[PDB]
Amino acid sequence: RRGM
Amino acid sequence: PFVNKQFNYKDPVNGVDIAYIKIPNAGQMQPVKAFKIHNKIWVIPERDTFTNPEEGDLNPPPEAKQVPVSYYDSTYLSTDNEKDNYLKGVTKLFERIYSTDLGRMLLTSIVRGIPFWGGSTIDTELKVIDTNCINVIQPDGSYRSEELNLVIIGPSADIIQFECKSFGHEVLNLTRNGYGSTQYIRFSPDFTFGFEESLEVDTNPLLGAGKFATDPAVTLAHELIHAGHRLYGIAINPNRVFKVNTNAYYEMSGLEVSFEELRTFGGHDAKFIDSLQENEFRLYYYNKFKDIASTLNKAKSIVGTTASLQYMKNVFKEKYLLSEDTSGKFSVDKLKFDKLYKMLTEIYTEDNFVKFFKVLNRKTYLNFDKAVFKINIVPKVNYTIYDGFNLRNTNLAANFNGQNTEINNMNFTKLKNFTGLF
Ligand SMILES: [Zn+2]
Repeated sequence: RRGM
Repeated sequence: PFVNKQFNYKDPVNGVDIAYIKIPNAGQMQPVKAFKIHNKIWVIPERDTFTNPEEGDLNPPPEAKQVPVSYYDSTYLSTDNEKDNYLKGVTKLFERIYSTDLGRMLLTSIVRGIPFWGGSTIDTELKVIDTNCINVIQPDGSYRSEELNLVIIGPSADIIQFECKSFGHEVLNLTRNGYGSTQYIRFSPDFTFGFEESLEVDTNPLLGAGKFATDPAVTLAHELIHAGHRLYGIAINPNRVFKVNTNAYYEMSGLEVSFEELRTFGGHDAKFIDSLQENEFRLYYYNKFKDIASTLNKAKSIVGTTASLQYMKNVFKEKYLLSEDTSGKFSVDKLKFDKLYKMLTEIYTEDNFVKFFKVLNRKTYLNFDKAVFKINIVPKVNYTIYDGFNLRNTNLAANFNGQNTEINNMNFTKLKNFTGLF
């Protein structure tokens, strides 16, 4: 997942 | 090449590497056309409305009900041309990754990472877990079960929410008990993200418009690293997080980031996982591998007729790099375990892939996204396996000019700005  | 066939979405199905299939989502679905690009690896050029029955709606909720970092477009990937471009884009990225020594190592590990055959209720027999398979429609119309390790599929409703998804087990935590499970990566090669060149700007939620574009090969590699952890059943429990105390903007919102993400990014981020907890995980997974070794010792028969018992035992002897003594008993060697565990968790990291691709990229996972761009990496005039956007012998070759959305503006269309929306 890429995240913020 | 990693992919020996340059598939076209419209190529006729053959029931072998181009076929209509169904996935074990514990539900019903119409067959979808899929392509097997390499041993154990398939691509489904469809939006993912299958792995999660509750995520079948692609339509965007009311504008007053959308979050921050997200992008919706229910029409994306609905036409044959888009699917053809998706297939070609994903293929090119696998080739770009495979062209590097690190990518070749990672992809080799993934292919060897066959999910463990631990579906039997009788410890004297080895049986495959059906959710680590897909049902392929053969030329005669019948279905045949095929084991696979990886599936690249289009994103669900939120187009930019890329992630690894896998089917769980009633009791076993497959991605954390050493077993492993088939990984479905929601991903798109048709969009990328913008970040900032200055660290103080990139890690600030109020600054920057996203001058540089993330190379999509890095984004896919990031997901492939997660997939590797999950295929070898060593992913860190998502409940284990780092209560970020190195960024006031994260802190003021009490934002937490899982150790699995920090590990995957690597570099200095990995250091946020203290030695004690790291040792705890290593011992935990070492034991899990021991159980796999013992389970293989108790196995006296195999279910099915596709492969022989001795073949499957050798398959997992190679996957987990187990040792075999005189009697033929399997055991886990600490040195070999540590070497494999370290390879999967420290060698295969986003930060290391950046070094191999020689691209500009976020310096840390603890930043704030700036924007999302539409791109097209299929044409060689836009992106190549060898240089990504930074095409050699052109004005885009140096200083990451190809990733500079202001210099190489013809290759990027900004769809949404995220800065200030946090
Ligand atoms: Zn991630």
